[PDB]
Amino acid sequence: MNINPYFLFIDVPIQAAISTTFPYTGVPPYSHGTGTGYTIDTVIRTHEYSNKGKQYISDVTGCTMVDPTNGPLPEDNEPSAYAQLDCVLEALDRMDEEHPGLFQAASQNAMETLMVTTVDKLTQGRQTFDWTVCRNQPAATALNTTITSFRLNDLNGADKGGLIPFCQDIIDSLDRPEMTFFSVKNIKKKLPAKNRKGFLIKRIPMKVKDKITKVEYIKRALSLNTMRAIATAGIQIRGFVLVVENLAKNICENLEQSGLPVGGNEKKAKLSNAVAKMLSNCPPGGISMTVTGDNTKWNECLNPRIFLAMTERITRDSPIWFRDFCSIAPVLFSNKIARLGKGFMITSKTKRLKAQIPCPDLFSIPLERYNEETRAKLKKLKPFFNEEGTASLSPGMMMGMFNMLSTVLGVAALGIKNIGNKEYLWDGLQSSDDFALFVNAKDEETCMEGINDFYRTCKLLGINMSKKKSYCNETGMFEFTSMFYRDGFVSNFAMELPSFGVAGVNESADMAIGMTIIKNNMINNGMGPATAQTAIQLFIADYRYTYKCHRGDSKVEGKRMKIIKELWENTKGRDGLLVADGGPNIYNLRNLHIPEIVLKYNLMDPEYKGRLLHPQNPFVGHDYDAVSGTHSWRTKRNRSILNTDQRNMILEEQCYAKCCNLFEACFNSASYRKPVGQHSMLEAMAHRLRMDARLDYESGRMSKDDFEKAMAHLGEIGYI
Amino acid sequence: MEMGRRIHLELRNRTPSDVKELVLDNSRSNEGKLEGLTDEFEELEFLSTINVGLTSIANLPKLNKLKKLELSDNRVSGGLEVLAEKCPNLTHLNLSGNKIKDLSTIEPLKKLENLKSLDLFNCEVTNLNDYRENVFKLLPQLTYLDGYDRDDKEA
Amino acid sequence: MTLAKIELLKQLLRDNEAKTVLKQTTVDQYNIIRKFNTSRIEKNPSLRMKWAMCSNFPLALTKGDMANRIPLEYKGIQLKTNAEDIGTKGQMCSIAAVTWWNTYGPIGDTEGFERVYESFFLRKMRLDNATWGRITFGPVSAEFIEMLHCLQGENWRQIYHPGGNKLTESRSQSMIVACRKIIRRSIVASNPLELAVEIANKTVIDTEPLKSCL
Amino acid sequence: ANMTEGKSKKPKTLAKECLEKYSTLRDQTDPILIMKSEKANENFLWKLWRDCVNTISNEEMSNELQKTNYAKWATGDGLTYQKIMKEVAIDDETMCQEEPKIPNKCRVAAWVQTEMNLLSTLTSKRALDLPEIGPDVAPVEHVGSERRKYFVNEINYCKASTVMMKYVLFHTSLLNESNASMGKYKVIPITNRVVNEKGESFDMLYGLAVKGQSHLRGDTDVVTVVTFEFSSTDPRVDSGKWPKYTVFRIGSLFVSGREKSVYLYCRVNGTNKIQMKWGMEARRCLLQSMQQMEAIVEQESSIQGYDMTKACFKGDRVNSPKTFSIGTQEGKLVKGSFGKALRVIFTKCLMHYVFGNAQLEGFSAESRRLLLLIQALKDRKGPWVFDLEGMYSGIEECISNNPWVIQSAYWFNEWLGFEKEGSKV
Amino acid sequence: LKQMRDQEVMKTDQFIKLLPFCFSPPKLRSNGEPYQFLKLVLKGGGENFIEVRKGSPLFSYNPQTEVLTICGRMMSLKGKIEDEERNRSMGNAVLAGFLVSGKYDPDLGDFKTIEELEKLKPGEKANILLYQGKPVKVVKRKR
Amino acid sequence: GTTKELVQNTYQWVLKNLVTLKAQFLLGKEDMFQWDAFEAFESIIPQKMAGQYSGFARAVLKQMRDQEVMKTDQFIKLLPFCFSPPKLRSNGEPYQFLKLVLKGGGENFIEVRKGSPLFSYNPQTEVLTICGRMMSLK
Repeated sequence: MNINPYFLFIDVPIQAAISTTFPYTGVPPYSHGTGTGYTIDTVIRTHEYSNKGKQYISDVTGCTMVDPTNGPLPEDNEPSAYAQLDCVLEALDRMDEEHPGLFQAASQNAMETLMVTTVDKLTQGRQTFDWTVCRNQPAATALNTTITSFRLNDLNGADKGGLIPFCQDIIDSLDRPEMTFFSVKNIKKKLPAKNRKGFLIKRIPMKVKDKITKVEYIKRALSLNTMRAIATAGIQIRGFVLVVENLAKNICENLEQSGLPVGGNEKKAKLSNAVAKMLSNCPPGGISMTVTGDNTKWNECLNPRIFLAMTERITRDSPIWFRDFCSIAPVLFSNKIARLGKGFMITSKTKRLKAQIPCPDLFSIPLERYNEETRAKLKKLKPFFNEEGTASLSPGMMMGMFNMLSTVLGVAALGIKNIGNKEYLWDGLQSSDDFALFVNAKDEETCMEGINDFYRTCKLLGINMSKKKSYCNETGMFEFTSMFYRDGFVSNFAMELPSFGVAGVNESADMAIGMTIIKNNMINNGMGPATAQTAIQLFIADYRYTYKCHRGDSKVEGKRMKIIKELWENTKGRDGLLVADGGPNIYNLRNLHIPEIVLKYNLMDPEYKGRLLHPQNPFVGHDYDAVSGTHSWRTKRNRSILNTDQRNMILEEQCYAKCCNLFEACFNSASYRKPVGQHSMLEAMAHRLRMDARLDYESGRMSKDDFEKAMAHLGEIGYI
Repeated sequence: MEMGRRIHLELRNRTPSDVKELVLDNSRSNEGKLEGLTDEFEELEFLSTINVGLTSIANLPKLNKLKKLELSDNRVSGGLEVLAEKCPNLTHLNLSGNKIKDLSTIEPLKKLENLKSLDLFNCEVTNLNDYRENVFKLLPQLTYLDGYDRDDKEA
Repeated sequence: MTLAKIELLKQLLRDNEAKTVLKQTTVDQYNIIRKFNTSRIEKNPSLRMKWAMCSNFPLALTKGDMANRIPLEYKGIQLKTNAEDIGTKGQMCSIAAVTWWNTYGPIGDTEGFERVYESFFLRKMRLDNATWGRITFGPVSAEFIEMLHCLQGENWRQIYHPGGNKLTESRSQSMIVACRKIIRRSIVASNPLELAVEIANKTVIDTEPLKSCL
Repeated sequence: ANMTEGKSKKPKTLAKECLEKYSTLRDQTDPILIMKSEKANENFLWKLWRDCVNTISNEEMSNELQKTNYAKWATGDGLTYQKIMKEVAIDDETMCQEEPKIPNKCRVAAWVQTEMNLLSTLTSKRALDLPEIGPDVAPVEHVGSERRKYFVNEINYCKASTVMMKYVLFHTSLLNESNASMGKYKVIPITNRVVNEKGESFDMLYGLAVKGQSHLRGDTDVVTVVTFEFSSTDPRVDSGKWPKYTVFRIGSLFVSGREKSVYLYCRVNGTNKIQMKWGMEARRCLLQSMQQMEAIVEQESSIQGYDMTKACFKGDRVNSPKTFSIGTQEGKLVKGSFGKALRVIFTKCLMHYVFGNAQLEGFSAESRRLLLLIQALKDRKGPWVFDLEGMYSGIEECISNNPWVIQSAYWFNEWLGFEKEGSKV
Repeated sequence: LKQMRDQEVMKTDQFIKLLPFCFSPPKLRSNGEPYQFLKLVLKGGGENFIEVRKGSPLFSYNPQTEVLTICGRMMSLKGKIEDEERNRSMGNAVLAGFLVSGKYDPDLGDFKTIEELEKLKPGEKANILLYQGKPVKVVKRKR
Repeated sequence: GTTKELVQNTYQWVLKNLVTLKAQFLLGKEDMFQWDAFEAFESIIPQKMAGQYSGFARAVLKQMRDQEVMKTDQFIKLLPFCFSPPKLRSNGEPYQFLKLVLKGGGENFIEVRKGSPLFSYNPQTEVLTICGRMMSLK
């Protein structure tokens, strides 16, 4: 009997059968390498779909620029980035007329939020491209480095605290003839280390001051570095994109078509409501069709100039300063420069050699030495390449940075609802990459005529529908963002599942975080009761393994398990003991939002309650919900190097190695005989030698003459 | 070496009805048969045929006393129903290393009722879901198999 | 030899730099250089704590009478360390120490604890006084959002009602549910009459038979 | 197998005891080579295995190899190219970029069908022991508990569960060994803890594996590990199944008084820390399969207004035990209980996780659209396609060399043929 | 229970532990011999298991104080325990058709799993383990 | 030495001087069975039962000499066990066995019928695997 798993589809609808095909909503490790080649291909494709536009030379950054907007309309079904401004303006006009007082209110709310916001908001983000060092650093570190450089350059926006002064100082820094900043430089090492020679070589960083001309800083600020996001943007762009996205979110929240920022069962409600609404107003005897459309090269076709036009149209009645503030982001994106990453690698098999060619030296060697695909890619990329290992890139959107504005543009495309006053009405939903289109007509022929008209219209707006990944069927069954809807039933394609291990804070905190994660997964991603209970079981298993807190009545052995077993033997209320103390777990679906301390309080032993919740215990000392007890301990978090200046100047003197060598013998002869606790190493040596001489004389290793000689020398030391 | 040489060595040039067992191993056969064993045989208990290149079971004396038979490392692939008409008194069956395609090949053993142990190792039929259960409900007379019916005993 | 080390130390003291570094840098500072010399930071917090727990003294400890109350050793198991630490500027304690505190530690007074964390106790009380109903599958309020994980799903709905200080009809509120269970036990079993009467006769609401309450 | 009371012991001691029980295999010094890889050297692998067993059988607590010679020379760790300054490469004319080794194209592999068939069978041992949960009160909790009971009862002893547990445990041990030992070779036994119906628990040893050094601190950097796993299957039967393995013959075991050979499949492999994390997370196949089964049950209940768990598993008075079309027997459809469907789902999820590469995920993502269109066709919804050949090209772009992808394509073709021939009725 | 009754090794702990399981109709093997087990699992999995030899969280016995522990609750069995009960410690009430005859003899070999016990033949002696550090030697019996 | 080592050495001593034992076998005298080499072998057989093994081996070897022809592998396997004096049944017949257990139990066992982890001779190629080591007998 040869199994055939696909045969399940015979007895089960495919929508349910393929539920949760991918356990991971993130990124796999085996995805096609996103290196210099991938970014080169991305820029090549971005410039390829817009090569019929206007090509010119930027007078600021001196880089090639391509502008496809208002360019010739496509004559082929291939992707096109030529979005006419008039069509976009008309679509925005239609949206505004349909929703009176929407753009004004959204712009007002966005500007008020910007006025009340603070620079600290910029720290909530993923890896950010720091320009001072030209790398990827955490948001907080990047913001701190930018602030320090601004202070060095007589720019103190962060001092005022507001975000508006910070962005004003950013755009002012874009005007300084020379920009001075701090940078980190690594220098080799010569300090001792015991492997076989008491000598090792490493890298130590130091802070230095570096200055850059105006054009260099201008190019650096617009740079987009690469680490399914393809690149990250520095700090000079973060505030403006934040404001523009807040505006777009304010607009979208009141757009019934927008599929964002819906999350949870609200998504299912929106899907079913849209289907029901479209079916209700279907013409008597007409036909309703549904397209699960997808967009190819979504972010490689949208143009920053079109986003600038959308921002200008939306904020047509708003203070001029806010209009400029909103416009600062699209103009920055329209001049974005991509960084190609590390570079390539070329090898010689005959001599068994290999080397890494960095981006600036990409063209330093004949193209014949690159494989076919890289040769062609470099040949095509030559015009859009800079001498500093960067590529000019005017068009494109390099994945998600204006997702809300993309959704707004898609909703505008969906809001036309008719072309030529034909016998079809279209509508649907769209969330920043994917759209579901519902069209009502008389016969399927007119429905497909309407679908064709919608395809042409979105082409006019620069949105390219995917013919190779889209299909149409009678309304009632479709998909929308990995969520299959079928005549009321709803299923998910990919659902994130709890990862192995505890959260990584502490016993009570880890338990609370795990339970709240399970609860959130149930609420949002739609995890069934049995799956949630199994997740609880797995989390308990992992927690017990990590904290070595198996059941008190178990037969396992461990350093902590002996005390756990003794406590279990001495305790009467064994149902009230916490899991961390080998007690029984009692968590279930109905009580996934209650801390275990509160759950078990009524069953705890009063003596155990006092010991556990002692107001002054030595462990606690000085989101999720838990109880502050003896299980809220803190782990030692102290590493790296402090006292950097003193340590560096000491290590750079000379005699440190001799001190280490003298220390090593005596204080390694025994595993631990160090009077540690801030004792000066000289004092510890004096005490150690005094004790060694005492022991030598007592055992007879030394005569009285050597004894007295040693005590005189030690007398000169000062600790005797 | 040939089946005849093995027959002569085992019988030592005596009457056919003098040995209740045979060892036909490492013997070349004409087109994959078991010649050299005449139908005159009347008493036989144990059999052993390994590396004989037997491709089919169509030549075998009619018998009523054999209880064990051993076939291995052969490309035989065909119905075994003929065993019922030739000797429906088998108790130990060994097909380890044989070449059987699907479950249908072992079907004709249903009509035999005295079989208690059947062996099928590294057989193309052995790599299937519920092959153990499917064979069991297909041959109710079977009391043993590759060795793990319910316990472990030795032949 | 003590004399050899002594003479070498004197010779080293002849130089100013060695004398200065030995006078200022402490034994605690000596460990720091070796760390960065051959150690650095790691990632993957889930595994980080897994490694940390297996160590001897991963837990920070406060300084005070309570900290010194727990012993250094217990049945051949170490708990904490005497020498001061660098980072925490205090003692460090082993994981087992916590368990020791939960077993033989001083017994404090927890009076008024419910008041401090009253919200969680209110949530637990509301959950306890729930009256769960039916569960209905697909078609084909401040106190309600908190439990939403157990009320509504993609293709199912749980009928749940809240509670809170609804005391007064205690006895009644008891008998009904008890009686309900009896029926639930009798309907499934064949000939429910005798079994139902048997269970009803042998049930007591904590002091008295169900018959008297009914 | 080595029956134990149930105590937890270090892997080194467990491997030592397991080899002591099967002393004959441990003391094997003359290898009877049976098959060889195209590039690997049999002598080096055998000497490395001998060093590994010597280290396992010694007395020192550490599991660290001391004869680094054969370990270093066997995994090709000395053949890595030396990096030179970029300036020399620019000046040099013989240093040129190498073409990408695109995956080859392969036909249907018959061993994937056997893998799926066998991993879905019920063995005599189980390797799952999950903790307890609080008492169930709400009806939803009761439904979930019943579903969990049925699921675990069905797939407790399934061989797929044991294989998954071995995989996750081995990857967890590999990740742990990389804690502080990065510049040294570490021997790691491929062990497992198993429990049978009678209740007695065994500690199985499936072989050893020596992990090399990763001087670079990066987490996405391959650290070569060579694994020697025991087996009872002669590779000569399916020569095409093992073009990448080096196999010896160590000895022979006795189970029912009968001698069965034992081969040692030795293979070099390369994986990074992120791959260790992926292997550790590979336990998510349990939740994945449970979610799939729960979606099936939820759909069945949504047809009605009440839960359909017990009815679709055991059957009530009104309903009948639901049966699923499992596979094919002599070219004819065959049905089976919901338990078999659950086991097949679990095996499919486990194989998807194990055989996962970019090709597999892309193929699944596009077969999603193809399957949805087929479903729309089934429900008489009159589907329309704009560029069908575009979808077909997108799907076929991923069928190059992955065994799972190729077998999935074969099964999809078979099922599509069955649907076509069954839709005419 | 029948084996315990026939040859007087009546042990209160084993009797109490194994009495409830005797309801269901017997299901013997094709050989006509009763199955063998090490621990009997109950519904709910995990902790819900009764150990046939040493003790389980659901059932444990302390003969030093003669205390019975059921699901974490402790009781005293004074008056229900015979003086000679302790001497016949455990080995005569852990397997069907097996009785104690000696002590740990490394020469006979290591402990034998239930798989080998079930396939054993009468008159053959084997070794078993009750719990860590308390092995015993038993012999099969026809009765 | 370990039990496996003792079995290996005893069987190797038997194999090397095969001519002497095979010649003494035809005569049919107890002198050949009372060799010094088997004394150490006597240490690796259970004392309570070694005599039964010796009696059974002696009986089977006598039957071999009487009512059949040469069979080297079985003679090899059954020779070493006869050093200890026998313990015949009460009636006077020899005890019958098919699995000779050895010190250490478990794997340390010889199989009378075909072979075991310590001893297994395949005639198809005439190769004798002893304690995980193959000798040739051609």
